[PDB]
Amino acid sequence: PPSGYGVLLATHDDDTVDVFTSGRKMRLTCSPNIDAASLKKGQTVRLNEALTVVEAGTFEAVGEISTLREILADGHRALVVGHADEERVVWLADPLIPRKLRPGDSLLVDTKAGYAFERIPKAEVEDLVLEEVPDVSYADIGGLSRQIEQIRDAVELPFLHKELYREYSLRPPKGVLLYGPPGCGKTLIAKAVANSLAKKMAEVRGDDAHEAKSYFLNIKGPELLNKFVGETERHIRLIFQRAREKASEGTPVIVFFDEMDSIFRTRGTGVSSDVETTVVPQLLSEIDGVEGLENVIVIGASNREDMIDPAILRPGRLDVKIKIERPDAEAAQDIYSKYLTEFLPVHADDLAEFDGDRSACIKAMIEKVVDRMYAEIDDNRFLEVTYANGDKEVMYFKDFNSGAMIQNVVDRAKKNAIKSVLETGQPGLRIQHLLDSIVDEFAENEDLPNTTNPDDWARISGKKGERIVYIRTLVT
Amino acid sequence: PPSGYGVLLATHDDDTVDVFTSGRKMRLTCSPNIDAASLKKGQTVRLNEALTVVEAGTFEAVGEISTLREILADGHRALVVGHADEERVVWLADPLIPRKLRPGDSLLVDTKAGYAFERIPKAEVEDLVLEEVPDVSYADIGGLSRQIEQIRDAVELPFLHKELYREYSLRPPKGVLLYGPPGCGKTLIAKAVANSLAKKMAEVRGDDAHEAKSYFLNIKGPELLNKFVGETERHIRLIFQRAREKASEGTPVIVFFDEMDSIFRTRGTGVSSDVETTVVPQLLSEIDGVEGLENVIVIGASNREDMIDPAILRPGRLDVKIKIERPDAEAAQDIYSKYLTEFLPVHADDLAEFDGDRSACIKAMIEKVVDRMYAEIDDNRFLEVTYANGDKEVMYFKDFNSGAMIQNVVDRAKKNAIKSVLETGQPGLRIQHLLDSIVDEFAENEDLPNTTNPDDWARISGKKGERIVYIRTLVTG
Amino acid sequence: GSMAQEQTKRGGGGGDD
Ligand SMILES: Nc1ncnc2c1ncn2[C@@H]1O[C@H](COP(=O)(O)OP(=O)(O)OP(=O)(O)O)[C@@H](O)[C@H]1O
Ligand SMILES: Nc1ncnc2c1ncn2[C@@H]1O[C@H](COP(=O)(O)OP(=O)(O)OP(=O)(O)O)[C@@H](O)[C@H]1O
Ligand SMILES: [Mg+2]
Ligand SMILES: [Mg+2]
Repeated sequence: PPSGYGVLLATHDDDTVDVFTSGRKMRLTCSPNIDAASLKKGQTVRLNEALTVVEAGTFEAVGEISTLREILADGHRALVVGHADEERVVWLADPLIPRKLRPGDSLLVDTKAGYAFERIPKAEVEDLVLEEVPDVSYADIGGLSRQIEQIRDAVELPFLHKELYREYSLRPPKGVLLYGPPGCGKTLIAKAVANSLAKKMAEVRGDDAHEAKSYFLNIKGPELLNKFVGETERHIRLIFQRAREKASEGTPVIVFFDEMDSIFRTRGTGVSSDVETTVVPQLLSEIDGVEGLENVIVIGASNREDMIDPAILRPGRLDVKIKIERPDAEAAQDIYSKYLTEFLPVHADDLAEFDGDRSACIKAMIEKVVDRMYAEIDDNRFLEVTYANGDKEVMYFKDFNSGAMIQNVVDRAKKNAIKSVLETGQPGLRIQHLLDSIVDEFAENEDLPNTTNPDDWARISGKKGERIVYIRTLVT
Repeated sequence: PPSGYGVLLATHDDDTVDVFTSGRKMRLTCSPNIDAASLKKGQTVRLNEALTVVEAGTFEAVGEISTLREILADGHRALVVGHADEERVVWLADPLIPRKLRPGDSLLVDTKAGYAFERIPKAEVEDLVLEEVPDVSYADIGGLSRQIEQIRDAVELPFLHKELYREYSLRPPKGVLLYGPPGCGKTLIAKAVANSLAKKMAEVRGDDAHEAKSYFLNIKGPELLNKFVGETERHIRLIFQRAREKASEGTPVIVFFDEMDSIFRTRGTGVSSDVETTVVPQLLSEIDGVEGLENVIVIGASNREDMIDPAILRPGRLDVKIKIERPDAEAAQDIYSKYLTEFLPVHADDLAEFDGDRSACIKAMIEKVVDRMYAEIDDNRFLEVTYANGDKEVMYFKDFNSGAMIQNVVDRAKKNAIKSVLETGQPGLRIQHLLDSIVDEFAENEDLPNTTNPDDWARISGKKGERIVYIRTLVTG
Repeated sequence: GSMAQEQTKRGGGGGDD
């Protein structure tokens, strides 16, 4: 019953095998049960007090990890550097002699034995950001059809028809940018494309969730910035190496950068710090250089289109610049339909007029509420934009509208309904509740604007030809 | 019978297991008195002179604490670092396969065996976020009934009634913005909310002591600033990860950004500083990002909401906006009633007019002081504001009342009463002391105004419709 | 006199056993 263990090193024609055991190298004879032909270098074997190899086993799974330095000419050995800058030449085991063991890979190794087995880095923490795949799909996004069509053509279409693209000698777009006013739905598309990619990977390759999620990376913005000089660039290089490794000309890898302005700037706008002055060239070289990413798509989302560096906002890097505009009446109706589901409880007062037809009643309520909020009445007057020319312009609450505001209004209406059912005991959302929620929201978001706001007024000022000099809230 | 100890590694169908003993891995059988199937990976087992398992013990060991980097894909091994920047792959023990393991958490490990037996939680601890539970409750705040009701509905109501919200498919708010003029009371509401949450965690659930301290992570504006590149972002990520991991279903965790105005200024504003273009994006990404908060409410108090970045004030990140208004006559009466309680010593001469009725005497004194503060006389004429048209609007001290001012008036009256006790020997409180305190405060606040002052134009010029072009101090002396 | 952040550079240390 008491049996030892050891590490196989090499094989000979004398039916003998070299085994490292107890800190010493010995040569031993294999039992007749085991055949030496199937043995491979680095395999773990079982020993005994009689010192005979009895059975082979899987390779070692734990130990110190050492960054690979270089691959020797023979191919059976490689130079690897330890944690404290110690360099050793170690044999390469069977599994490493799949993806080539390219230099710069921290290989799992045993210093005493002198053999390698595996590797990995910290960029996987990005994959840990998307531990839960969002369940929102394209069916849950309303008011945007051309934008969804473009984003599907940029990502899903090239991989849906490989032969047609090959015949026309067309490659999938290298990058996609999404820009627009806050709350217009950029992150919704950003997470819907990730959900679709996860579904595709689950249905095509395998049902395992981790591998499916491994094809989407979430940067989160300034997560790359680090304390030490030259470490953020190394992190970016590792991220792009990880991206290029997973690509196979039929499996896209989507690296999503959120709030592009956080880490990318014009290299001169940095006042307190100029880390972007070094970060930007590294990413530019990674995206397009002597060696270019064959099958990697970079999706960036930002709220300040102009503040990004011109080099990034160039064809060949960010091919399609999708613009998401503030919802109009039709988009508002679509969003309300997406939120005011048919299954929500509705008061019998509302169903009395429409014989209990829930769908027709909800559609009529949605049309009434969107008409109420999209009304050019003196009660909806918000601001007076002036210019040097003098063409004073009256803006309404409808101009500063987005899907987030619609969701907030629906939530407030639901809260009012729940308060009413708690106090009185009659359930059901009412039409008057939505109107009250609208006016309360427009009252709550009244004293927001500051002295000067370059958020969305720059475009209007350029349209009118003159710059804004005064704005006032026109209430009471 | 001397019996040794070893570390179990793995189990096999042959009823024999591998044990790390004396620095070597040995495959040994199990005695009939102990079940091999009941054994678990990374278990301290007992051996003997014949090298046979006789007992299995708890996962107790002394080992170095290593910072977790990342769990492997197979889910059984994890990468850790050391003091000398030494990285190792270690199998996870049975308890670590329990809360989800996260990077940056110290794990007790023995490098020789490479097993992480447990996770040390106190190694990664933050005391700056924790705040002492204040004594102030909802009953101690007056004049803000609507605001208190609104904040109650925003915070406490969803967690008390979860079934109804699930039935209506409604999620709790993901942010509250309390904003207003100085001294009107915003930290007080935060203290009341923190105290209510402490009570809910203490008596409703009864977990243990110090559990109330764990919730309501409180951070001030300047606290997050550091001297490095990409270090404040690390603090933001750590605090949001802590809030996410501590919160459970129906369990509310509130992060208070007191003095929101100073930090998180509008991007592109401020030539001297540029930290905003880095701190604000991290906050915008953490809240309502690709991966969203589940049961986290972010409360922000600011005297300059206009200064806050427009991207964070939009719905989805700060939904419920609550504006604190300056007290009116009824609010002033309520605030005075919140301070002039019946336990304060009252002079016998003070109670003589009402035959010793303390409640009626206090109510009458409160009415008198409120009337004195809210009387438009030459004594209360503070400033005159002249617009472009030239018309003058007279602003009194009543337009600059605040709960802090009322508390200071009461404290000054108490100090004057104690001075009277020390000098003349007559105990109690006098209404004339309150009147004198009013006069002293309104005379002291005469030199505060300047050519241009904040917090008044946004509330005056909107109704007037004319830009404020001059402010003049009224009669002096 | 605009306030500026910093990025440090580590120095290697010699440790045995
Ligand atoms: N069709 C729609 N258009 C816009 N917004 C929608 C739509 N449907 C739902 N929403 C709501 O709008 C909210 C904001 O969307 P999203 O998170 O995509 O904007 P965002 O990318 O955060 O904007 P920013 O990054 O500028 O802050 C979401 O929480 C979502 O519930
Ligand atoms: N009902 C009330 N309304 C207003 N203030 C009150 C009330 N009750 C007591 N106070 C007193 O008002 C004082 C100031 O309150 P608080 O500290 O909340 O102002 P603040 O919000 O910090 O102002 P700022 O944020 O501009 O500094 C407190 O010390 C408190 O004792
Ligand atoms: Mg977004
Ligand atoms: Mg305060």
